[PDB]
Amino acid sequence: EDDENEANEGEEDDDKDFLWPAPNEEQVTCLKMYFGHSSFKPVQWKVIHSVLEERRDNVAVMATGYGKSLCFQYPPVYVGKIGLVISPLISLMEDQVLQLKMSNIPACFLGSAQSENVLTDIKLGKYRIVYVTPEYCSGNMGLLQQLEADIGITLIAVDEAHCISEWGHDFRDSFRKLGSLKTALPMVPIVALTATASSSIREDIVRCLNLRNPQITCTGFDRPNLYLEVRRKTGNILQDLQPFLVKTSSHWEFEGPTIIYCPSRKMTQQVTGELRKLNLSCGTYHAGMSFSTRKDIHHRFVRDEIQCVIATIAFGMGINKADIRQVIHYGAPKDMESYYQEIGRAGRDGLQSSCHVLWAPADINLNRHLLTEIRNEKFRLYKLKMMAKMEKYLHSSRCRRQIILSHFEDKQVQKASLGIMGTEKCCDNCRS
Ligand SMILES: C[C@H]1CC2(CCN(C(=O)c3ncccc3O)CC2)c2c1n(CC(=O)Nc1ccc(C(F)(F)F)cc1Cl)c1nc(N3CCOCC3)nn1c2=O
Ligand SMILES: [Zn+2]
Repeated sequence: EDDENEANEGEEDDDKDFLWPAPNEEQVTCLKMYFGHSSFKPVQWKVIHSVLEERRDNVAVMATGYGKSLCFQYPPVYVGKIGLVISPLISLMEDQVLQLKMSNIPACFLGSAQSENVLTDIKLGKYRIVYVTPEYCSGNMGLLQQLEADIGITLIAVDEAHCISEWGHDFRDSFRKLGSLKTALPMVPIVALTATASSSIREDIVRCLNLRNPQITCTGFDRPNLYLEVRRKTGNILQDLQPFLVKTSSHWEFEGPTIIYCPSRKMTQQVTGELRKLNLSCGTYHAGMSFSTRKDIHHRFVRDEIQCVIATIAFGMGINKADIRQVIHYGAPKDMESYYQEIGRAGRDGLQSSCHVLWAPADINLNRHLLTEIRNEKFRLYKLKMMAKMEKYLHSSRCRRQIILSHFEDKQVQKASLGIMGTEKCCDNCRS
């Protein structure tokens, strides 16, 4: 019988079309053969590609185990070398080793009692994936150095990585000496995994594991407190933003802390100018500004001395602010990936927030003419596909939450979202 009906008339859209660079044919064959999947989710590819091609440290926040294991199991299987998984979760490690064996991936649990059986075979390069406790790993840095020299370690995964922080709710003394991994193995990337989206605990993990410029990702969350809306521009900045404003004592303000993302530096200045006329507490943020001025706006926003930052998408990576009540995209966003990163900064305190896109078909990020100028065929086609996916989202009458979760998240996240989805607080299209 037919197992899916994903194909639609008027589209040749695979999940691979929205990955940069594209997975090659052997990478797809490997994924199918050893993991029984046809495609990578964007976050899975971000982690896998950063490990394989850049040897980059990662902190991967993953709310659940749905789609998690692929990020650290796939790279060593693809290159045919060795990946180490450090975890205190014995039963889960046993379950994953058996699943790998049943997929014809040579994997084992290494510990003191298991060493007589597996250690010689690990040293000779017969295992793709080795699971160890932090206690065992801490007394065997010599072994890891030999495996790096003789085989080459694709990555070290540290699961329950929040256990390294004495400031968290689940501290393990066993994790303390994992700080030595980067000293013993400076060229081996670490993928630190945790379920906690706490910026405080992320900083502790990066410090304690000595991670260098780690790629930070955060997935598996439904974010029921984010309301999504897409609305047409009206041809006038004050006309467009007036609906978001309330008059208080001869000055106007937003409901709460607000970020307005604009495509151009020019537009950030234009929008700031119109809000300044209303004596609204706001500041401009773009790369054309000085280091001190940018640093000042950051601190002032964090201290609630300004209510609104009008910014390019240069603003956001350095802000851990939990009470962002409103994100406005003033102009179509660059693509769905950037849009996802930007709306994800809203309502991290878990209270009701709104994310509005104000767009016109004439917006710079819907202009195909700028993309036709791209002479690299592969990059041109990717940029056109990303613009088309963004345009399809903006134009849609379907649930905005369903579109975003379908693209970025494991299907399990959609099952958790069925409560918020279709209600008055989900999105503009669910309210109608
Ligand atoms: C988007 C990612 C990336 C980011 C962290 C990385 N980042 C940086 O700037 C950054 N980079 C480097 C260093 C430090 C940094 O801050 C951008 C923001 C982040 C994400 N998420 C996930 C998410 O929101 N998914 C999500 C789910 C549903 C919906 C929808 F459709 F229903 F509306 C939309 C989206 Cl986008 C996330 N989720 C929670 N929460 C989960 C629930 O508890 C509260 C925190 N926080 N959070 C995040 O911070
Ligand atoms: Zn909806």
